[PDB]
Amino acid sequence: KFKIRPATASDCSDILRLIKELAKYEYMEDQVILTEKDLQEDGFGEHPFYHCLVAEVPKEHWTPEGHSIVGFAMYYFTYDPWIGKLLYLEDFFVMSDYRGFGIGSEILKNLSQVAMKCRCSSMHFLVAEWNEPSINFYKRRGASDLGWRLFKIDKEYLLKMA
Amino acid sequence: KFKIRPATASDCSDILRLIKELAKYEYMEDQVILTEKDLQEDGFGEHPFYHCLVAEVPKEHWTPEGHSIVGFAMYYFTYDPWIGKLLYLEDFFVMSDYRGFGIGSEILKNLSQVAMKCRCSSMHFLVAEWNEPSINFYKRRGASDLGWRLFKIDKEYLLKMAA
Ligand SMILES: CC(C)(COP(=O)(O)OP(=O)(O)OC[C@H]1O[C@@H](n2cnc3c(N)ncnc32)[C@H](O)[C@@H]1OP(=O)(O)O)[C@@H](O)C(=O)NCCC(=O)NCCS
Ligand SMILES: CC(C)(COP(=O)(O)OP(=O)(O)OC[C@H]1O[C@@H](n2cnc3c(N)ncnc32)[C@H](O)[C@@H]1OP(=O)(O)O)[C@@H](O)C(=O)NCCC(=O)NCCS
Repeated sequence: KFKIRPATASDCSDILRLIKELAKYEYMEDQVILTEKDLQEDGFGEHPFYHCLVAEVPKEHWTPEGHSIVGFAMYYFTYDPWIGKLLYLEDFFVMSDYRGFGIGSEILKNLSQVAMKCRCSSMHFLVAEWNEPSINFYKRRGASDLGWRLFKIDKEYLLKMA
Repeated sequence: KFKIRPATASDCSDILRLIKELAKYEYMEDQVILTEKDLQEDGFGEHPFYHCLVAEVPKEHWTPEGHSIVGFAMYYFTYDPWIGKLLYLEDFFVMSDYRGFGIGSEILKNLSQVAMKCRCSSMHFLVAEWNEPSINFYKRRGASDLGWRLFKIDKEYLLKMAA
């Protein structure tokens, strides 16, 4: 019905499409500046900066536009000074017409295996307070709630400090 | 006076000490379940899960207990699906007796050099919202302030799903 597997270079175009689809639930699609080239260069070179799992369905189940990828998860490893290695889930999305069949659960299942393989102590991720569905989805699977502010110094200034 | 250089498996004992001295300010130096072994394996094994810059002072300026490492920065690369790779500064600390001389600024110049090398579009990090001097310390360096809820799925549960 569907296969959850590691992403490949040729999946990048599908990954970009879903990232954007995910940005429509935030009403900021125009905010995505990454291209298929950036994704290939950043995820499939010598040193990947991210890792991806995708959901591929059979031909008689592709989208009308002809896409074979209907879901994905983007993640990377982070480190915590107190407990160590963590698996950080950055994005997680399943297209509308492909929800309810267990794709999301299968993806989380593969993410858990990647985590145990990493010897990671936990998997962390963000969830919008207003997206109850995703909340109840994660809660039923062991997730639990976990005063600082995120600052940013752009290249502009970084280059100056250098 | 001082020198900032990348860490080595040898400095892990000192990195741990600084991690704990920082946690002390919150009386939570017992929350640190990490040991020198972990930092060495996680940091200098086949795959580095973090990177550290240490501040080293000459024997003339060692500490009462005789340590040459008076500060560090722990970082790793992250990714944002909208803009790309970022350099994420996880921890940044300098022993109290040693701040004010320019060690932190030196560490930031190096992190900046790493960010330019990675060709990272930005460096993210957490700042205590209530901390005014800190905020401005960063705002003076080009820093600018940026309803989500942080969740975690611990090991027990990950093991359930993975089997
Ligand atoms: C949360 C999300 C990422 C998980 O992906 P998914 O592929 O659908 O995942 P799964 O197929 O394994 O099932 C997830 C859930 O949908 C719920 N579900 C399945 N069929 C459903 C239906 N017909 N009506 C309402 N909920 C339903 C399930 O109860 C299940 O959560 P639970 O096992 O913790 O009770 C995705 O469902 C989503 O973006 N949801 C937003 C809200 C929405 O589309 N509603 C869910 C209807 S299926
Ligand atoms: C934040 C921190 C890392 C900065 O490092 P540091 O060693 O103090 O770094 P610096 O000495 O370069 O601090 C810069 C300041 O010291 C003084 N300073 C630095 N070099 C100087 C020089 N050559 N001449 C005169 N003053 C100087 C200045 O007032 C200067 O502030 P400015 O650069 O905005 O004008 C350090 O204060 C610390 O570890 N924080 C406190 C511990 C804590 O609770 N925080 C950790 C959470 S991140």
